[PDB]
Amino acid sequence: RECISIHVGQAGVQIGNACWELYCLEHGIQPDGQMPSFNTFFSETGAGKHVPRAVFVDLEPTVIDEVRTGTYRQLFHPEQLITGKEDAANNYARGHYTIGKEIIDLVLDRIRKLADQCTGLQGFSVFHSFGGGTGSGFTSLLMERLSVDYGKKSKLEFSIYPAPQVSTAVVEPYNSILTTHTTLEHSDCAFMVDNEAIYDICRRNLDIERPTYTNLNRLIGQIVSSITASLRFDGALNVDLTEFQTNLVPYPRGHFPLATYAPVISAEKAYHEQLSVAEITNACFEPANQMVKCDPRHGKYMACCLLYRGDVVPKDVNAAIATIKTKRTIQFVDWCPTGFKVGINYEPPTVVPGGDLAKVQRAVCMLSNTTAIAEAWARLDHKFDLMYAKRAFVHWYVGEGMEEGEFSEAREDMAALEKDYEEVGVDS
Amino acid sequence: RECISIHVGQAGVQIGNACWELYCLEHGIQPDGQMPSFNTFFSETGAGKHVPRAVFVDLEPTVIDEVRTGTYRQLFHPEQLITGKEDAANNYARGHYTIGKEIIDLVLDRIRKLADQCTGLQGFSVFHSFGGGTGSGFTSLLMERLSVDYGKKSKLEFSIYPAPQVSTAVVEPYNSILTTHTTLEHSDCAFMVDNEAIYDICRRNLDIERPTYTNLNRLIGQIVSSITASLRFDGALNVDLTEFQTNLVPYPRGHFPLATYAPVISAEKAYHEQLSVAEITNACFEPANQMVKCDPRHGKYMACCLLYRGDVVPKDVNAAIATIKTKRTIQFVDWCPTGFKVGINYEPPTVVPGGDLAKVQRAVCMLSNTTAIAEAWARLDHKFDLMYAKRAFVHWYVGEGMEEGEFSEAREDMAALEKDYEEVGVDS
Amino acid sequence: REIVHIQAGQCGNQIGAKFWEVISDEHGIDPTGSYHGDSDLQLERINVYYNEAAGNKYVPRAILVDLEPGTMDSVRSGPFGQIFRPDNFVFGQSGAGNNWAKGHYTEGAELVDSVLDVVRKESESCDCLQGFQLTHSLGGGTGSGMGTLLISKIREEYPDRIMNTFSVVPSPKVSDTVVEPYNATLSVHQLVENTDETYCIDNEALYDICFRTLKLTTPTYGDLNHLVSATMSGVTTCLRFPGQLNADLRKLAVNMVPFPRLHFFMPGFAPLTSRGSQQYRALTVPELTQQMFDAKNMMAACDPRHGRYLTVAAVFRGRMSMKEVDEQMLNVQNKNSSYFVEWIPNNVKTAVCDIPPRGLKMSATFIGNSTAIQELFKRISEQFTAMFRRKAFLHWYTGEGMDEMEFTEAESNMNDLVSEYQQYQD
Amino acid sequence: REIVHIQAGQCGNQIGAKFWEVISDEHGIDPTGSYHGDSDLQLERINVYYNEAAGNKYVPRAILVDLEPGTMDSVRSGPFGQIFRPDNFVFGQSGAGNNWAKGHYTEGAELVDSVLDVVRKESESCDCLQGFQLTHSLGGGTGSGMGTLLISKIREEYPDRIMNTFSVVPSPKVSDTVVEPYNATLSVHQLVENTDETYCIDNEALYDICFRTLKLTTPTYGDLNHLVSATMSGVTTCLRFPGQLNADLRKLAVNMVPFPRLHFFMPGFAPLTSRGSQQYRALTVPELTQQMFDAKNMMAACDPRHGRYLTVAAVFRGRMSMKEVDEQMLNVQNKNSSYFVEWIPNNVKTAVCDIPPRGLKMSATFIGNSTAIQELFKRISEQFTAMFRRKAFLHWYTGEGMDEMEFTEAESNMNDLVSEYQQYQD
Ligand SMILES: Nc1nc2c(ncn2[C@@H]2O[C@H](COP(=O)(O)CP(=O)(O)OP(=O)(O)O)[C@@H](O)[C@H]2O)c(=O)[nH]1
Ligand SMILES: Nc1nc2c(ncn2[C@@H]2O[C@H](COP(=O)(O)CP(=O)(O)OP(=O)(O)O)[C@@H](O)[C@H]2O)c(=O)[nH]1
Ligand SMILES: Nc1nc2c(ncn2[C@@H]2O[C@H](COP(=O)(O)OP(=O)(O)OP(=O)(O)O)[C@@H](O)[C@H]2O)c(=O)[nH]1
Ligand SMILES: Nc1nc2c(ncn2[C@@H]2O[C@H](COP(=O)(O)OP(=O)(O)OP(=O)(O)O)[C@@H](O)[C@H]2O)c(=O)[nH]1
Ligand SMILES: [Mg+2]
Ligand SMILES: [Mg+2]
Ligand SMILES: [Mg+2]
Ligand SMILES: [Mg+2]
Repeated sequence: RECISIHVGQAGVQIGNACWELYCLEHGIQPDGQMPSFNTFFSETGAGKHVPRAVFVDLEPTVIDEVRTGTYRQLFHPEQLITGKEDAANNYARGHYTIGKEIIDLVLDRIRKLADQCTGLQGFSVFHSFGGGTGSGFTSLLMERLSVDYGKKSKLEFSIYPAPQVSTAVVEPYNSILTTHTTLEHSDCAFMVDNEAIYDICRRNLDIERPTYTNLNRLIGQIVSSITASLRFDGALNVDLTEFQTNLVPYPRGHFPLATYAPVISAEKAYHEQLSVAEITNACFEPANQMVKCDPRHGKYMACCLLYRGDVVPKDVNAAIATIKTKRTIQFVDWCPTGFKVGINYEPPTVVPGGDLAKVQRAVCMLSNTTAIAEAWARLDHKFDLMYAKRAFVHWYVGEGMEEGEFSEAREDMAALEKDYEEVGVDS
Repeated sequence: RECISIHVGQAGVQIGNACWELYCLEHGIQPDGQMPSFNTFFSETGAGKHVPRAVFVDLEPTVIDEVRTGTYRQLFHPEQLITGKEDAANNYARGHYTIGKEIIDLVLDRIRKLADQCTGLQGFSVFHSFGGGTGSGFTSLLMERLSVDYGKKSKLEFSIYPAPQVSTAVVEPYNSILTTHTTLEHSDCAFMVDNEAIYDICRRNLDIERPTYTNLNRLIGQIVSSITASLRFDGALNVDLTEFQTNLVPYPRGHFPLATYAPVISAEKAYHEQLSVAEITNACFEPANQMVKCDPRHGKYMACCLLYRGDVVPKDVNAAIATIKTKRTIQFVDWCPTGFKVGINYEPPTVVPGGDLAKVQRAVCMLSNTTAIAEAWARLDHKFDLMYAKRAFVHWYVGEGMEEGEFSEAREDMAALEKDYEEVGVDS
Repeated sequence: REIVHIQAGQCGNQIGAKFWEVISDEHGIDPTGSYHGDSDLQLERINVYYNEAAGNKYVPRAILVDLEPGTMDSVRSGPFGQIFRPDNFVFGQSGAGNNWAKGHYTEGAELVDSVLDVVRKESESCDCLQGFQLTHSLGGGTGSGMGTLLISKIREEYPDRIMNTFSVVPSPKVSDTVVEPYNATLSVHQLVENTDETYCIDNEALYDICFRTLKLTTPTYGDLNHLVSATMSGVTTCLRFPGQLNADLRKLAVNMVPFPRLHFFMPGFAPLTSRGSQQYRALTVPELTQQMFDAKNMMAACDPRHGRYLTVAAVFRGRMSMKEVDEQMLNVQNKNSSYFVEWIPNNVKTAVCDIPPRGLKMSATFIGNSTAIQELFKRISEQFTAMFRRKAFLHWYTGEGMDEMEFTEAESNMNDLVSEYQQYQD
Repeated sequence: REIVHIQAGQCGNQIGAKFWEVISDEHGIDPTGSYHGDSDLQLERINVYYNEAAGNKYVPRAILVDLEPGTMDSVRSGPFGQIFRPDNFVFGQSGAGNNWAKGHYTEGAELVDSVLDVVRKESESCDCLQGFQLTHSLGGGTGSGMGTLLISKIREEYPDRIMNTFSVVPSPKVSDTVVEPYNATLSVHQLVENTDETYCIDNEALYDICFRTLKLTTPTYGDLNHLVSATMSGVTTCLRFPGQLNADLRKLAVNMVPFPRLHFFMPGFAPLTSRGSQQYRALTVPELTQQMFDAKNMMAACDPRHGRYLTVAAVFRGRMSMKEVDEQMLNVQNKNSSYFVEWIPNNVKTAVCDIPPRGLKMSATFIGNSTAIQELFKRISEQFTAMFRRKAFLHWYTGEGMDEMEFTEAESNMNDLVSEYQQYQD
């Protein structure tokens, strides 16, 4: 019943920092590993120290060093903290090939070591970003190997969705297009969120006009914990990760369920307001709490999964579902009946001490696969196209051995993906 | 069994301030929402805090800020307090169109959120003023949307009637004429009062020669509470808001029942004097307590509703009615028999601590639809005409996209309205 | 929500010196720049005129413009010259010399580009501008000349913002420049159609008030510009602070302008009497209305009862009843019905603010738009014609390239405003 | 992971004198060589620029090169000249005299072998080089002449390391050497294809900034080279220190070069204003972005809005939100869309470091690659042609064997860069 977390790149690792901090908060784990009390994620020592079963990869020493100098440096095993010396430079060509390919063997052997520590490997999940060099480059490299060795294990990916308006990486389209090509075909499911959309959540629901990544990742951590800690904890409907895959992936392509999370409420907003299960789920179908800037009303739904924490009675859930099925404007694709996975954990929602979110007594996470995602690809299509037509920055990949045909090909694979969304949109 | 209050503009909000203060006084609600004890208006939290189901709209931060810095800032939910940055400038053209139309979507979504919080929305009422930019401009904009979404719910409006002698808004005729055009057709019933008439009440019955709006709105609040708090409280004849509409609106045009309220008595005037139900109702048919400067003896009655608080015995009421039907000079229109709605609540009348009105043991509110209202329109007709003939101030509307034909049209709609009053006056 | 102010000309710079002083008084801001007040409101709406710079420093949102460093220096040398940042001092070197052509047409024109750049920088610093205000003299070279040029460009950049200006109007008795009516004529030609509204201040009238009701025998321009700033500050504070009525500048503009071209105002102010009588005065709304209506308390050398009143705004500061205000305004309308224009029913409009000016219990600002204003235009136009025929000092102006036909059109335009006042005088 | 820096020419040696000073400031390293800081980070990534010698001595990984001992001596005589080891002073005897031919082609060529040997010794001392940086003048004899020669050999030895250089570009007004455009032309001919990237610094622009925004009336080259070092140090510290974004120099190079030949940069810097205004400034991300975009805060005498922007890098130092940065950069892209090239979607890229420069809360470095750069090349090429036809001072150069056809090709190559900027200017 075990799983592995993999943190690649800054985004992967810094999100991971929040994630493991939250898992410590879930059980009262001390920075040194001492836990007085979740062995699905952790491995126990004779001292009662538990080791989070995870791998941290950075090709630049700095971020891992940040871990190594922080409080959780005692928690993590030195072998889990893997670092190279040089970067990918925002560039798949080095991340996947030239540079990252050198260290990956080590990385894999640490993974395999942990796989041998697992007794019942259920699977794993990889945290990264769609635009970066290691964030997406190295990441896909890893998938190429992991899908061989662990072909039957859960291969869930979580990635930051490139913001349409702000991006620090000029060749991000190129990176992301190459990842599509290589991740679609290897991964089982990839989830993503938009930091821009999140900012809007922070300013509207948390009332914060100063979000940093350390805020943004707390919110992400909430979502992740709902599906990682609480799915291993007790509930009414205990849903596994493999079950998630078995209930969220409808086609052999990928699919890309997007996250939505409600409650996201400031402490003051929690006052004077009573949420019910149904009210929280109402919020879950509002564009306003959509974690990716993509309009839910534009597309049609294919999948939807609702996962519940704390004070949730199935009775209320059932009523809530009835209304979301019938009251809303949620259009859905023919193919699908509304079999929405309901996970119901008794495990209460948790809050980070010193965080922004209010203590809540119940909480709902929503995953959804909508046809509007093709518009996200359309965004990438043109951004890629523009660059590629001019061949701007192309020498930074070509010099590492990339082929122009390959890039065209990858775009075409994306186009095919868009076409399949088109297909799904056609009802039948 | 729920309802929504909407406060638009200063007039709407400052009156609302008095209204919600009175509701707090009705139940002992603390500024923080803590109530130790009316859930038709309020929504309950797990802390026992109740939130007044209302929306506050101001396009200028200041008045809402006044709320936000006062004691009731803890009572109101931050989302209920909606503010823009700029004003309508006394001008429908910006209030309804150019400016207010930008924020209204937010406003509506907060309304809809509350509508979803309602379980049995009975309806709502809107507080504003006939002359202002947001007071009437924005207001009608709102009605345009609310009448779609909530077509079957109560749409009661309350507005300040432009004083014939004092007005601070030079284009008030123009504003009010445009509202007629758009409110007549959308709203169900609009009530109004004249601050000048009220001043006369304050100086003659309360003996106060220094009324401010904070006095004037207390008196308005009294009237409103009689029809809002006490209609949800227990009585002999428990009358609902929908019932009010069903008992006050005779035609599909609008109608405009005017308020009259007796008792309005200073503490010293209460001494040495014993009011009965009948005596209070005698006062209700006196011009002297008419809240709008319009002569009750001039027109003919069409509707009349009497709502009773405290120590009222139907027995006495019946006798009182007999005498008002037969003793008075109240002429009434043929169409109507004297079916005057009697609401009889056991709920006692309440008084604002530190207010001007005396503690009374019983109280009567009167609503009435008289043909004399056409004279009020006549006032507007000429005021509008004068300006419009010269085309004074016209550029302040034209520059926002208003049409001259439209203004003519709106006047004509008013003329038609006057003609319908003429019609009703003709007995048949 | 915010306002930018630009001062120009020796007049404008010295008026602004008092204006900003007062604004900081209103908010408890020290001559050195920091906030040391004591009321919530004092900081609450400070944004309209100040940028808070790091360290709790407030920067007045205004540009000081001149073509002689020495005037600027004298401004800078006093208290509140330190609150302005160096970047708000935009100036050249060599005067204008009270020459429109230099100011507008040629040399001053050169500086305007640097001024405007700073304007742009400030427009970005604001969240949302309500408008702009400029202070200047109508018969001056930089005051009107260069100032006008600037206005035409600002309006171009921001059609949707309020453009108003207060300006010193050549008094019948004290003109300084021989061609002061010429400069004024040219400014009408340019300003009227490039502004939303302009205020008419007559120094002669001001000197009469200061002795007539205030009984003072020593004023200087700083004392008279205090009175000017009282009216300017009166207008914007309400917009800033909580009140009862309708406190928006644009709405004021809407209520005061019945016709696209006739936007000239006569400011007045109450209470405004000597200390001796202060022991014999009563403070009521009728008291303020008596002072407001009285032509002698106008700051413009006009006579509203000679002309007809198109629009009247009565702005009140401090706690007053609504009733009393309504009734007294009605009474005014009633008793002075012979001066009001019949086309506008209830031509007297009000605005009410609950914050009194520091040191007073109550106060009121009178703003009027009468037809009487045309008399000032008539005086100027006439004087202009005489000079026009002789070309007095026009070699200076034509020497800098100003063409006489442009001046001819300017003359017409003055006459047009008069004829339009006649068209609505009836 | 490490960088080697080589300074050459009187310019380069004096710039480096400030550069290294700053780097040691950043890490708390004393002028005598030992570490006396106080932050973990200060030692943590020190490796990129220092070798720790026995005794907790830090040796700057750089070579000081000249052909006159006296300049070297003056460098050595100040603080931080003691931190450099004697072995890093490589120099000859007898100038170059600002003669490319001497520097590159003949005499200076002789010294280069000893320089390179030391370079090799340092390349071995490093664990893993990221790259090399050189500081020099484009129109100088050793700065460009000898320096270029060195670059061609270093690149040869290390194709896989970053080769960049910062160089003083002949300002339109102050050329010292009559054939300064000639030397520059020759350096383009050699450098452009033998470097990964080069930065364009104009002293004239720098002198304008120091008075324009910094309002200073006494700068020297040390004060202007401080500004230069601010940009240089800005770049590498992020690479050194923990941040948020992507802090690798090579990645910067990748994001800023769309085409193999067009790698010229316009550095700029924020915040960068006088102390007076510092009391009136607010420190926000938009504030930095306003200073970064503004052409007057560029250190290159170009005008980015004249040309088109190919790439923009915005590097931030200190704690900022990601949101705010993202939004403001987007806004920039949006509002200045008329200058950006349409082929590159979202042409503004960012990098974020969480360590502020000592003494400031925040700072930002502007790096741009516009087409406007071509204007500098055009000025030089033109001036060159005139001289070329006359052979001014070319007897000195041809006397040392430099052939005119090589110069002819150099001229073409300049023109080629301009035509390629035109090819992507569109
Ligand atoms: N109420 C006031 N009027 C003033 C003041 N200073 C000047 N003026 C009036 O303004 C006009 C003369 O103008 P200025 O000093 O403003 C001329 P300015 O410096 O704008 O331009 P130049 O031609 O470049 O000198 C004139 O009607 C003076 O009589 C003042 O301080 N207060
Ligand atoms: N921003 C700066 N530019 C400088 C400085 N010193 C010189 N220069 C500029 O550099 C060029 C002149 O060059 P140098 O002193 O570097 C010549 P160098 O000593 O490399 O070689 P020689 O020909 O052997 O003298 C020119 O554009 C000067 O104007 C400086 O300290 N700062
Ligand atoms: N939510 C979130 N997004 C982040 C975080 N850090 C970076 N990102 C986003 O991820 C992308 C940045 O990737 P980089 O940091 O440049 O690169 P990397 O993927 O770590 O790998 P390299 O390019 O080789 O350094 C941008 O789109 C950022 O907005 C973080 O802590 N949280
Ligand atoms: N009874 C009562 N009447 C009020 C109050 N405030 C204002 N009024 C009246 O309502 C009208 C004023 O509207 P304004 O305050 O100018 O404007 P608004 O309707 O709030 O909206 P804007 O014009 O955009 O500011 C006048 O006729 C006033 O006499 C109040 O508190 N109570
Ligand atoms: Mg990284
Ligand atoms: Mg208002
Ligand atoms: Mg002057
Ligand atoms: Mg030298």
